[PDB]
Amino acid sequence: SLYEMAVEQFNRAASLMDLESDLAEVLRRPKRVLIVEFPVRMDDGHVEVFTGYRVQHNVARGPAKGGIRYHPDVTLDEVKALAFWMTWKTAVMNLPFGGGKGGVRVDPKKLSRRELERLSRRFFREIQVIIGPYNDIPAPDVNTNADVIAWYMDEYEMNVGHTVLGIVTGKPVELGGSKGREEATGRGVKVCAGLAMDVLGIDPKKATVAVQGFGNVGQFAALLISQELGSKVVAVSDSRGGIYNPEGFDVEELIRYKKEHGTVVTYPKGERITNEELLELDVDILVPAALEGAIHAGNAERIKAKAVVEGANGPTTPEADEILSRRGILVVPDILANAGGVTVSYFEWVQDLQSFFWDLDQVRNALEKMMKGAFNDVMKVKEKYNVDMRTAAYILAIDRVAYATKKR
Amino acid sequence: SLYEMAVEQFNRAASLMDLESDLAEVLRRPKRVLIVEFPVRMDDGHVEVFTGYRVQHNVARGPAKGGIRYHPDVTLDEVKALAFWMTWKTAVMNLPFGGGKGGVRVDPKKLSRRELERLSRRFFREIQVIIGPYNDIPAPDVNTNADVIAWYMDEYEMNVGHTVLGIVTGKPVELGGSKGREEATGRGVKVCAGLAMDVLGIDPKKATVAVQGFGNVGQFAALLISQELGSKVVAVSDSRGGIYNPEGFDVEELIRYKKEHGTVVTYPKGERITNEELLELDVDILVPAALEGAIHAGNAERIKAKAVVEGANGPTTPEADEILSRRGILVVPDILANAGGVTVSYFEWVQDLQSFFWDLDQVRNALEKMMKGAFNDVMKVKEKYNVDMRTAAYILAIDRVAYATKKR
Amino acid sequence: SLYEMAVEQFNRAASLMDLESDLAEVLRRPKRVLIVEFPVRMDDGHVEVFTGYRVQHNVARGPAKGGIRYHPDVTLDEVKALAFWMTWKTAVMNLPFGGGKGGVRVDPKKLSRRELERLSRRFFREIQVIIGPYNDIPAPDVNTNADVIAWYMDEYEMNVGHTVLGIVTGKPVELGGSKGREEATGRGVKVCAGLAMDVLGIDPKKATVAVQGFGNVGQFAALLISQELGSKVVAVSDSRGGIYNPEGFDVEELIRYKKEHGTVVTYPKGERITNEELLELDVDILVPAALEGAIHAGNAERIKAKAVVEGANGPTTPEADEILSRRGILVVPDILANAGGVTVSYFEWVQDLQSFFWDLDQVRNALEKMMKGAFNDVMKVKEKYNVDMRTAAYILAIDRVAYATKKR
Amino acid sequence: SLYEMAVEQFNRAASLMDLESDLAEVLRRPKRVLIVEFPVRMDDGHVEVFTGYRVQHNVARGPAKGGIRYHPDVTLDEVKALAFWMTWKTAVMNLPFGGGKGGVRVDPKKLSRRELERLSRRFFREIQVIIGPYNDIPAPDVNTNADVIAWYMDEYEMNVGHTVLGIVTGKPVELGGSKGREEATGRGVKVCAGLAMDVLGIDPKKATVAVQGFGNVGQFAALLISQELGSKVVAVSDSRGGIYNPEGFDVEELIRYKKEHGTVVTYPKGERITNEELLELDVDILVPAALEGAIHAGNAERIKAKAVVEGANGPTTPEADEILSRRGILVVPDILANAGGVTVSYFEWVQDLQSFFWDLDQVRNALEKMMKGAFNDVMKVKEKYNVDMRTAAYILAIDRVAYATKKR
Amino acid sequence: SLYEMAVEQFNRAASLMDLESDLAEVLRRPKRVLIVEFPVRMDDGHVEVFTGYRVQHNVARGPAKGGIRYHPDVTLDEVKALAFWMTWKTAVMNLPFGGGKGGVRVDPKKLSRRELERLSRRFFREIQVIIGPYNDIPAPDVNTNADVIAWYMDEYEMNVGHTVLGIVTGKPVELGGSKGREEATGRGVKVCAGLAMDVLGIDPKKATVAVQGFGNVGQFAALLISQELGSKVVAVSDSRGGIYNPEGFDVEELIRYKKEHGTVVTYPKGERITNEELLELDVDILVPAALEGAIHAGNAERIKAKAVVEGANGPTTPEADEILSRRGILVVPDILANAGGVTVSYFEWVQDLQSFFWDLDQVRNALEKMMKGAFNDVMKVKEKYNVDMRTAAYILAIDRVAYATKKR
Repeated sequence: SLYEMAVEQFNRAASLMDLESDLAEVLRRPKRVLIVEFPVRMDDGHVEVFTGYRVQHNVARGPAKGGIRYHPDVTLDEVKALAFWMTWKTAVMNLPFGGGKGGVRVDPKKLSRRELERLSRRFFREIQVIIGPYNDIPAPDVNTNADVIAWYMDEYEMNVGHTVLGIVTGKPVELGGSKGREEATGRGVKVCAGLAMDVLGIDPKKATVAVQGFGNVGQFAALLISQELGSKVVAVSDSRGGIYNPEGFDVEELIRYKKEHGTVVTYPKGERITNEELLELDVDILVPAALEGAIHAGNAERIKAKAVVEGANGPTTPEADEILSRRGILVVPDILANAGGVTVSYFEWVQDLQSFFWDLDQVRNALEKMMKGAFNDVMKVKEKYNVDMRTAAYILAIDRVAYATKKR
Repeated sequence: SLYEMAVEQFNRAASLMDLESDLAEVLRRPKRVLIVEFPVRMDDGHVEVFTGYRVQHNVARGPAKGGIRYHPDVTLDEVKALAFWMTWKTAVMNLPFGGGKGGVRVDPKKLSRRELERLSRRFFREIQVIIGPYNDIPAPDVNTNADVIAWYMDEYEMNVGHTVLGIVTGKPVELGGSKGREEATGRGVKVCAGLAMDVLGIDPKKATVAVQGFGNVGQFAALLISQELGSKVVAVSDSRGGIYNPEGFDVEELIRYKKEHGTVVTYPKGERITNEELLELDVDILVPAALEGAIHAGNAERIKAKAVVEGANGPTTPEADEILSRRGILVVPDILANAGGVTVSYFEWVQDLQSFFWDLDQVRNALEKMMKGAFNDVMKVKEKYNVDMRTAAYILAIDRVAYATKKR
Repeated sequence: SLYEMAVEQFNRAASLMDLESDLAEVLRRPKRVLIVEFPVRMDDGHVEVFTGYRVQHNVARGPAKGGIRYHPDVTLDEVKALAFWMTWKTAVMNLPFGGGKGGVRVDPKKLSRRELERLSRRFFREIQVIIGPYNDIPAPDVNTNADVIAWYMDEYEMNVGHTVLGIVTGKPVELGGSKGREEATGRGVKVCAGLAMDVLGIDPKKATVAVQGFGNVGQFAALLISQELGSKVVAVSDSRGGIYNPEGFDVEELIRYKKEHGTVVTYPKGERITNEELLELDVDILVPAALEGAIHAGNAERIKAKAVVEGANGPTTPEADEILSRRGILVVPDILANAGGVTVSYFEWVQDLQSFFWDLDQVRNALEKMMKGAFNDVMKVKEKYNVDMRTAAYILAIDRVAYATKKR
Repeated sequence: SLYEMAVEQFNRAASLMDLESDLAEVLRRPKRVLIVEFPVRMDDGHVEVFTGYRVQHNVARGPAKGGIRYHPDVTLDEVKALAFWMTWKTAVMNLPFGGGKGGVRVDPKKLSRRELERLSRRFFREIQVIIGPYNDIPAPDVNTNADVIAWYMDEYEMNVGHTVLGIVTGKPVELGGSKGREEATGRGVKVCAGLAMDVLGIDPKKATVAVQGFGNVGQFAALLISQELGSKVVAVSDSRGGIYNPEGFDVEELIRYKKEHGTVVTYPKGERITNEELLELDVDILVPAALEGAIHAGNAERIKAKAVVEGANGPTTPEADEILSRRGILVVPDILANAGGVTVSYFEWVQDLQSFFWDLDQVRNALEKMMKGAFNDVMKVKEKYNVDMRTAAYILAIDRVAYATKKR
Repeated sequence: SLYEMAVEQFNRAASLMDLESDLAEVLRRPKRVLIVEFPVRMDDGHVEVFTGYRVQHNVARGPAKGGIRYHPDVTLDEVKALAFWMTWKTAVMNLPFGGGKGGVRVDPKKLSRRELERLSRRFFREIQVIIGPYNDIPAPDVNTNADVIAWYMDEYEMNVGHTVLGIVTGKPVELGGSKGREEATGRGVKVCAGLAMDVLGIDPKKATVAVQGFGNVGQFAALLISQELGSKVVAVSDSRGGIYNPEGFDVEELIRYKKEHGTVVTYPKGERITNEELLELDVDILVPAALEGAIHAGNAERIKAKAVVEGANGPTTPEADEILSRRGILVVPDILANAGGVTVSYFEWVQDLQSFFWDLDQVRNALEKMMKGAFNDVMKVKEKYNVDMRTAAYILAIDRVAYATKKR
């Protein structure tokens, strides 16, 4: 099960540290799970009942924070697991937030804008009881965005009776959102890639990078690592293929091209290569920013990268983890690496609370400052236990939640 | 599954009546399901995490109403199913209530009064979000009583900030409870036994009754059917055996004896008989007030009773239903027959809302008035569809919930 | 101290019954004591700070209930004591109420209607935090009336935001009050006088009564005992003197006369006598409805009445108590006898909650029904302990508050 | 009385300034005084009733702010007095806060961690009515700390229903507290010492300091005055004795030693001296940071210090005041000098409101900025009335509270 | 009608831009209009009923923001219109606020301070339902000030139950107000005058300015344009006349004189001139900061200024607009130019929400920063449509409100 699989990873770090048996049990089970079955009037006039979930795992360190998923395959399990991760993800970044998540079993594609807006409202009204700007602050996830998130904000105000706007994050800038939301995640990855370059003693200008995937994270990660760090993005990949060029790409251009034509492949001035080939390139840093299992048992021994900065979720598998650490390859974990979003999300909530908004430069600095921190905080725990950065991160996280849980 | 099994029974009556396809779907799924994992400090000092559930099925006709279960085998499914029934149960009785239920996976026997009181509080605080005197009014179920219910009421007031006391039912009389709570269910069964006697044209004084089981329901049903109706309880049964006496028993005495000595068996002036034998006695009315399946395929053809007033839950099985109706034997369904409890529970909530308490005679009259009603309301629907009383009851119920669901 | 003096009386009955030591301590100390110092703009333009108290003694059995005192000598102590009594007073009557009281150190006489209204509001606003229709429901006491109580009700609504009217009792009938408020107390005394007559085996028609005092309680007690019971009020008394007439007075007339001319004395057809003389008359029932200590050590042995129904507060002293019981003279205690007011006050609150008002006949029947009850409930406890009715009453009271305190 | 004694000090400055008679009366009496008697289940199982007090003196300028005291000798009086001071203390610092205080008559030493946590909760629940993040924000006092304060915060959330964390101050950093809490008070004293040096024309490097006492305040005052100011701490004292060294101590070391061994005495490289001796040393600045009355009539004439920066409460007595001012010795009053705590407490509340936390440097700067200010604001009023700094501070305070009281 | 006249101006810009027909309709009508008739006890003792209005036009972008008017001629119409403007005014400044306004039909002059305070409270209580720190934040307008505004704040807290202070703006600094309130508007005008000097390519030191009017705005506009910008205020005007002096005035002195003697006229060292004459002076920038219609059809062709910065409301008429733009004379619109007030008001509310107050320099910088912004944002839209700045401003405003309205 998706959940049990997560609890396992937790249990591991739970041992490396002397964590009270019973205390670990409360950190394991989630505080609240709300499942709702609500009707929605479809455009054609017939009513359709939908299943929705909102899970508040842990709240010891603050109000639950986590996105909402619109997928036809979403399951209580999946949600629980994702909520579970949020708890630690936020903890490692050191944010006054807890961990939660939610979703509705629905395929947005077969629903009209009117129907979506409708479902989006009924949902938020159905789970209102459990949420609030000081209890649970939803956010966009798969198949949801600033548009859906704005309907949420609205529906809430209409019920609550006054402007809240701190009830959800990821809202359009003109409606209480924050600047730097888009580049968030990428900038985070960049900050990490640099820091790793440091621990590895590599020179950002002389370094070469390979980014797997070219979505939001991929693009910005490549863009900023290239511009601000000065490294050479020698290869990027699409959902189709990849392109090489030891001379270095011009991410700027590559982006436009990726926009114009469905993919980065076909792009001239680039030696076509496969995705699995990219993962094995001879580069300093490899940023897996696409699908899971990218780095697995099969290629674990082939990776020549000195550092693997996880831009996506679960890019590398447990087995690959072991192999990679054995070979002494630094692997900056996702909970830390691609937490740049959750971080800028905290800023949005903050900016909202005081109805005063910071400009880009600030959001940037703040983001980089906390990334650098988290990185180091994890680093220390790493040496203190001689474990891999991923485990170190879970320990640090499990630590903070426990202490808070204890002090209360 | 326990739930699916109930949905089936519903689907049946759902067909006999022209019920909008999509409307039925909403009546099928439950509105809210809340699952909580809360810690509790055990006497010895260690913390133990427990699982609790509160389910609000339908609320169209009023706030959810249903007890709380303390059992180590309780499961989401079981709760959902039980909640589901409450929806129709209250509906057939015509009470301004919805349907809900809840429970905690715990064995009260291995917990100290201090620990119980503790767990009971933490629970009620954990599900507070979903309940209220106008949202969900819990009540005692298996392994919970006026004592547990009073800790509930207290804990609530301490949080809410003022005396509520309508937050839960089944409280001690001296703390906002209602009179006639004990004899409630039994009196209900009595009222039905009598009414079944009328439509059948039998004379209450000349009639003879056989009550299977001798718990709360059995005793009072036997007691009141004997005293107020004037019928002759010719046989009653224990969890061990049964006793016959065509002359007629003195329920009054039989009760004391049942108290003094663990059972009714051994009781002098009574021809010992088996439980399965009792079911086949030659009496006018047979009140199965014990275990389920009592009347099944095997004995279905043997029952000589003209009327079977179900004092327990599911005494007679589906197959037996068919056979019994085929043979033309009136079978007053449980949802109606043993709903005298839920009914007196409604009055308690009422009395509480206005902090004014009625005396016995009132509670009685009110109870009897509504039973008589429901009975007839069901009777009508029966002729209107030429179905058996049980089905008639589910139709009447499914009808009321739909209308309300429609009007809203 | 006034308070300690009360605690003593309590401690006595607390012993006669096996009451857990620590449980008795909580029943001793009061839950809440709020003291406020608020300014008030006087007519002439200068501000004057006033001291006000609101004390919620016990609340186990319901929301605190008790009047507000406007006196220049009121002290925290006095209030505490009075609140303390309310707790038991309501408990013996069996009302879903707790015990509270309050007051403001001010002499209404030196204040203009405008200033009073002002002070009355500022006060109620200052103690709002502690009160509510379900927390603490003030009422009129010394130097406060339906007028002051109405300003209270208003000020509350203006703050709360909606019509409450269950926030205080003793309001004008046209503004949420109840009928039968005036005759309340007296009717109570009447009911008791009659009941005392029963246990004593005396005939209501043949009986003779002597009422000491002629205020609200005195008049109505005399009026109703005469009209409804048929007894012969042979003597009544003023703050000046008294009048005898073994033939029997016409309370109806006596009332008018008492209105026209400052006193009952001077009234023709009446043999003038002193107050202390009245107490010793040779009558069946003596209703001390005036000042305290009326029946003390000095005259204790002189009283020839078979029953003393306390219409006032503390008419007879402790020593007199002993002597009287020794001599076998039934003494219906005040907490029970003159509780007819608090009782009709409960009804007012009830009628308010459901915004539906009962007519006189109902209020009467309800009042008498509960009086009869309380009387008997006390009677039983009396035999169970072979103590005097006053003690029996405190036990019954202390019992109910303990049980509730325990169940919670 | 402790209270009347404070009112006297107030009355003095009340005269020096033309303060409306009646307006002064409202500033004299406290707005709210809540006294609670609550039970607590002791480990052994028996219940023990405790007495707690919460007093909101004045609120005109903001919500009441003040710590909670756990002592067996605490009395309503003591609390009132302390609350009274908070009102002016915050006023002189110019903080949007009012004045309040509270305490429970209990000896924490005879209670188990479990019992304490229990009592700590029950208390906070009992005084919830009167407090809130915008009404009254408690804080730690004598015998209470971040641990007790965190149980408070928790208990509140559980009742309120959502994360507050601005309900109390002095919480652990990881649970909503603020950085710089420890060094707070000391840094304040430091800032003053410097400002006085300024006014006295002394050079921070050439100056010599003597700190009486070595608790939190003493240590940090000594540490920072030494490191940041560059002065020479020539003597510090314990609850036992003191140590001299005109060469200058190494507070850094002295602290460790004070930790290792119960006292600073015994510490080598230090000429042992008595406490009363320290007070008379020939130094520029003397920081009485220990017990009250330290500087009294007896030694008043002996002090050779040019400036006395009160780090504790009431170190110097009224008589000593007169003498000291007569001799022309600058005496920075406590309300101003040791208010660095209340100040950092305001920041904690601020950081909480916007759920964004500042880092040390900020908390420091903010603290110093306001201290510098308050100092000067007081300085001005001093010249405008040619009174001593203590009186100047009370005037400035009484002024601000009056203006606000007036504008409203 | 005042309202319809405003709707027209809107409709104009509404066309220049492709704005959905129906969307424009919602932007046209105001969301809420509350009219109240409340009594007030007059000093002499008689009650007088008053009429009050509070109008929430649009709220899409935030809570309604707008002052309160005390005038005997105020009408629903006038308010609606004024509210309507606030909506766009805040929108162009880009403040998280909506649009609202209110007023009471009363002449303050005939009311005593006591009566005013009274009325001020009753009013605020009557419109409480519609306002809040997150719904509608009143502010001072004609005939209301920090004093009235403080009675508002108080009355609210007394009802709400806790300190708010974000409920209204324009409060006294010592009571939650902000610094820089007075110079606000003027500074804004200054910022604009400079920016215009820029687009026109004029040198701030060489430029000459003529300010019509000498109230708050006029004086400060003149003061700051002179001191900070270095331009030469060659003429200012009173409600009587004006004074010329090509050498340049000393606004500093001119202010004192205007204070001492009722007007600027009579002031030596100044060539007296008429108001209509001033408007035609040969200066670079003309700041109409007095009455409306100042620049109309009649003088439209006479104005020699290269830039007209509207310090007042509607100084120039529609016809004059056309003529002025035709002649190519830059006209910085009022909604932008004299919005410096609303802007600093936003800051006050912000500072209040986090109970942390900024110092002058901050308030200034923030103000100038946003003014510069709005100016440019408007400038862009101006070129994108080749319309006059006033229209550009309305488009920019109508745009932002629509987008928000759409996203929701």
